[PDB]
Amino acid sequence: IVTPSGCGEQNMIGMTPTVIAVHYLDETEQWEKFGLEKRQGALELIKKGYTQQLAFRQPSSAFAAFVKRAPSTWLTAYVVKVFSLAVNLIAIDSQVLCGAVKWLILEKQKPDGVFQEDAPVIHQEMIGGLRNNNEKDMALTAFVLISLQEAKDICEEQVNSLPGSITKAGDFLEANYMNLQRSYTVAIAGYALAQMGRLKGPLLNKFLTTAKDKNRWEDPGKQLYNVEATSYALLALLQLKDFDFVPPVVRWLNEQRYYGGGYGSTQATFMVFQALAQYQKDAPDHQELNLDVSLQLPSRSSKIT
Amino acid sequence: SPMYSIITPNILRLESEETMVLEAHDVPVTVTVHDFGKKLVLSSEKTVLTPATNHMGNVTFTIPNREFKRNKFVTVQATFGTQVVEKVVLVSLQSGYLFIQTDKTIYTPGSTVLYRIFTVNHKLLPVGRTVMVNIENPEGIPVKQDSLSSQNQLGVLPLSWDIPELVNMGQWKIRAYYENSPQQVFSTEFEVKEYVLPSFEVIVEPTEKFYYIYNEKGLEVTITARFLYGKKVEGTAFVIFGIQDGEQRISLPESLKRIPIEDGSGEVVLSRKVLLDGVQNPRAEDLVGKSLYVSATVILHSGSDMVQAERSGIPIVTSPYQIHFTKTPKYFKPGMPFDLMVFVTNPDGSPAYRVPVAVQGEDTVQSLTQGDGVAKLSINTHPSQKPLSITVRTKKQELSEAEQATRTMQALPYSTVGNSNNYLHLSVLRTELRPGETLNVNFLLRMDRAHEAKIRYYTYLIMNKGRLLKAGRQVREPGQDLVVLPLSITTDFIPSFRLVAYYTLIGQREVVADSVWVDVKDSCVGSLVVKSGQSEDRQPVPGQQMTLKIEGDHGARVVLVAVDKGVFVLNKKNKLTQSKIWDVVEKADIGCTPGSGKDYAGVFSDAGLTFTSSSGQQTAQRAELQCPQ
Amino acid sequence: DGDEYFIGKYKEKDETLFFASYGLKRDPCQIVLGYKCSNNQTHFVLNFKTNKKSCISAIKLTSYPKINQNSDLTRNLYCQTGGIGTDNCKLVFKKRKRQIAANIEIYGIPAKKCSFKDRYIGADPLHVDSYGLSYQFDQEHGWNLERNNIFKDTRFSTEVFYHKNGLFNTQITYLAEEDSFSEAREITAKDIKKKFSIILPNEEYKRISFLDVYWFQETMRKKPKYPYIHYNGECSNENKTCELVFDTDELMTYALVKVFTNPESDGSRLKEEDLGR
Ligand SMILES: *[C@@H]1O[C@H](CO)[C@@H](O[C@@H]2O[C@H](CO)[C@@H](O[C@@H]3O[C@H](CO)[C@@H](O)[C@H](O)[C@@H]3O)[C@H](O)[C@H]2NC(C)=O)[C@H](O)[C@H]1NC(C)=O
Ligand SMILES: *[C@@H]1O[C@H](CO)[C@@H](O)[C@H](O)[C@H]1NC(C)=O
Repeated sequence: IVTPSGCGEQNMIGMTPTVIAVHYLDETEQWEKFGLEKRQGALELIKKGYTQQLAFRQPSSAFAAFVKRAPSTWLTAYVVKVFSLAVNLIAIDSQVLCGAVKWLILEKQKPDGVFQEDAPVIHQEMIGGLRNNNEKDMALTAFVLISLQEAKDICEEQVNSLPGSITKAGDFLEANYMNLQRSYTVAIAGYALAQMGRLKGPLLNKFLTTAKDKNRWEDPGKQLYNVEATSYALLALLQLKDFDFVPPVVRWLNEQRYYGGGYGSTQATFMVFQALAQYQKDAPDHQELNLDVSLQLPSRSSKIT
Repeated sequence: SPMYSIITPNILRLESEETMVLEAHDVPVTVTVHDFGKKLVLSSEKTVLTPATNHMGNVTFTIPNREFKRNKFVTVQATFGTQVVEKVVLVSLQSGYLFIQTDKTIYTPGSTVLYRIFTVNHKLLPVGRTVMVNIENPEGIPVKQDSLSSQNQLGVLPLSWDIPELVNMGQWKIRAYYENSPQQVFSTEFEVKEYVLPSFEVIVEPTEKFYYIYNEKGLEVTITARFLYGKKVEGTAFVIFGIQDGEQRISLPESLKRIPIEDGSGEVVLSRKVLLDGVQNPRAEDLVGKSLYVSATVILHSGSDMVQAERSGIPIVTSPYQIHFTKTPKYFKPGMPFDLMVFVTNPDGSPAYRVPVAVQGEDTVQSLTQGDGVAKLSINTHPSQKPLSITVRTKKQELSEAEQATRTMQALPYSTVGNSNNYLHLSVLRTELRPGETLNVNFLLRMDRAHEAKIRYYTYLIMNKGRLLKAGRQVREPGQDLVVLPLSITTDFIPSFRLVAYYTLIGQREVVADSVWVDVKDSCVGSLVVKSGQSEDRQPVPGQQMTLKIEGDHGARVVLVAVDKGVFVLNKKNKLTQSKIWDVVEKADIGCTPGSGKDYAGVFSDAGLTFTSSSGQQTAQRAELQCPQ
Repeated sequence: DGDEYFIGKYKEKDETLFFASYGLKRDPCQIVLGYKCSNNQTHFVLNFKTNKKSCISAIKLTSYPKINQNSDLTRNLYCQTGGIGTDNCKLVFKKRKRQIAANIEIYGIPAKKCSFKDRYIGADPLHVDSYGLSYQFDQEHGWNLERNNIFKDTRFSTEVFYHKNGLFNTQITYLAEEDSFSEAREITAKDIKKKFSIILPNEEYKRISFLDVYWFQETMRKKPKYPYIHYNGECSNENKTCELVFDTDELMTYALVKVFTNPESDGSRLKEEDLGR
């Protein structure tokens, strides 16, 4: 339970639990324990937080920490993604979102093919353990690619240069897949890469072998990576519909059982709960069952099937 | 402009028609239904409020869809020209009933089974939907399943099955349910066992249902056997007794008797000594709570037949009565008198008749009971806010003082603000209400003693079958303390109804309310009569013809079946009767408490009703499906 | 073993609509799942109409015991009112004296986003057609011959109409060695009328040189009535957008056109005995 209140980033860290709760209680409907007879109050708080987020917009058609703060790629694109998830759920101006996406396309497109966001991150409470600026470029390039993919179903016709940019990014990063050390960012980048189907063969072998002990995708420090790390692969394997390493993913998820919320809970928690959502929707408690039996007797000219 | 209030049913059932009561306390209002994130829009309605009509909106609409596959909610909102009020409610799936009829009760291998299915909705009217039916063997694994639709048939489905020649024995089951909601099922049982049809019937009966442990005559039973076509019988009978405990039976070998049955009449007597010696319990008082049963066998003088009859469940008790508090409000009334309704029954559950009750604390405060075994009493209050305990004791005459039943009950106070403390209760003789009669709801009232000349009216609602049947409005002029509602009881009120009333007072904000539970006589609203249109000369002869006369309402369908009366001797369980229908429809209501909760939210939410106000003076919510326990 | 008859093509991701087994001497049928049939000395017909939102994909029938007769030179299964793509059609089967059983299955796919272009277009459109038989040409003129081992029919002279597995065919003109494949176009059942047309481009290096049409339809009796597929006006170099117009006597349920392109075509190419009235 984290009340959505404060500035843009605090409102964001308070409202992504709203979305994960929305999905998890669309599968369960346990809103009773979301405040002890406070579900309507919680929803009202969520709505006022969303209204405050809208009020913090800028003339540049972007949302930041404040009306005066310089807009950035990561925060604005994340807000766009969440609103896209909630276009049919809450009052979302689709034209505003598409205009923001097109401004993102027309402004922040470096000729080098590597995208960078303007405002540096100061606090590590939301990013995680990647404060060091060593391989952030590839992660942000993958994030921009994911933004383009999600805008592909929303702003398909307004910008027609999307296939060319995607092809250029894939060609540039095709030989750069062999120059990464940290495992969880490799996992999320591979999930994005396979979201359009570009992860197979030896690339998949290096993907799997990157994790420690072939199962745990841990990095030095930030133990909250655990219930996070394999989560990425699951969604990646959700793109490949591979449920052979997903069970080990599940086993390593259950080995921590950390409460979470707050420190570093801005992308891992949403990703793991959406992954659980599609895992339960596609794979219920039961498994596939389909049999055909045919028996033939020596005294009849037909067979019973 | 001051306030706007919405009254809604607690749970709304999909694919039906529901209502809201809107009370502005010359404005257009609109209501709308949205899903829970936001699934476009479901429905909306527009209405206007007229001062000449006291500003009452009886807004009705039909709730639809196929996406509705745990439990889920829905939001209802309403804008009254300028201000919006909204509330979230639950949606359920139970959307009708299913009744199953079979021609016979016990079958043999090689025969055929013929059955019928009736489909009805909440109001008990014909409907048409899709149903599925399974047949289950004794172990549990289904043998045959099928799916059917009952469109353009007015709601009767006949079917058939054919038992094989080489089949198992015992109990078989039929299970049917709607296609939309597989969570709820309806079931029926029948037997499979080879037999041969008997020729006469045997009846065993005692003289007293109970058994007082202090009698020197023991227990006496009588035996009556008769042929099927009406003539008397002769023969010999063997009788034995037993003792029944919770899943346990003990046979007393010393109690076995042979008696000659002449003209169908035999007498058997059991004494104290045999019963005491059969068990290892010299202390008689340890026997209370254990039952008796008797078994008999009758043989003819020609050595041709053999019939067995068993009666089980003769209780052993020391008090020939019993007291209950199933339908008494639990929260008392500070200042104003508190009314109790006792319930007295025979030990077998049959309601008693003409037995007086009283209270040990007071004197001469007594009454009798009508045919339903219910007595009405009243008691004054302290009126200190300390909870009070009351006791009830039977005061029947011509009986010893040591054989009177009694019990105790506790009450809790009511939490008002500012000491308004206004209630409702009908001061009429609680008798056998009948359709077509009249009722006089007497508002026994006690406002604030200081400035009680400000209240102008009250609001009242009638609840039946989990829906708002009617909403009224009765006014009064300042300086009065008693008003009457002459209600006219119609046929739609069957089998029971709940009246809820309230009023609003200017403080801060005051709202006061109460509720009452009333019951009416039970019988089908229509009428079907079957008799013999023949001249009724003499008894018929095999192969003859006769005339059968039917009377019923216009434009109906009548289905018939004739069964021999020798089958019922072998197995006489699981039949169809109107009492079963009323029991089934009554057992699935919403509000299970008699009424008069702890406060206004309590009384409104304990009768399956929801009240929302523009000032935020709302009620709590519920998200389960059945009341506790 | 038993003989088999097909309608349509099967795919590994289809769910069954229903599956049943029938005897072929009882009178009348056994009513299975509330459906209707009719059985005579030389006919077996069935009525089908699904309730869920789905479009049918394939039908298959198996008969026992084996009999000495091939199953590709004539027609034995055909449904009379509907077809493939429409949610219902009335199957008709013609028996013999020695067939005493049948097994029937139907497959379908979700109604909204169902299209059949991914199957009948094949994996190598330049070398194999939808039937499966590969093309083969004449080395001295470079014009394809006529496949001969399938049920073929003619209306008048200089016309051809093939049939196989419930799929018809009609080749507009003759094909050359150096043709190329441009694209394919499909027409679903919601855009089908008694008479309609279709627009194709002929801009520069997209010159149309070959068109072959595949379509399902219905037949009242065993003798079909092939529709008129003529070539509106003349598609020369000048008129860039060229139209194809249909003229049907019975209602179809699906169509598919495989445009071929060749920049060298002058618009006219005909055999030395096809030409004079
Ligand atoms: C045994 O049953 C089959 C059908 O189950 C019979 O074939 C069908 O017979 C009907 C009745 O003659 C034919 O309908 C007729 O068609 C004409 C065509 O113009 C039309 O005027 C009418 O609709 C007329 O009823 C139908 O064409 C024919 N074939 C089908 C349905 O495919 C068969 O004749 C029966 N056997 C015998 C010996 O009658
Ligand atoms: C050919 O050009 C003429 C010019 O009038 C036009 O009418 C006709 O439709 C064109 N035919 C095709 C097949 O495009």
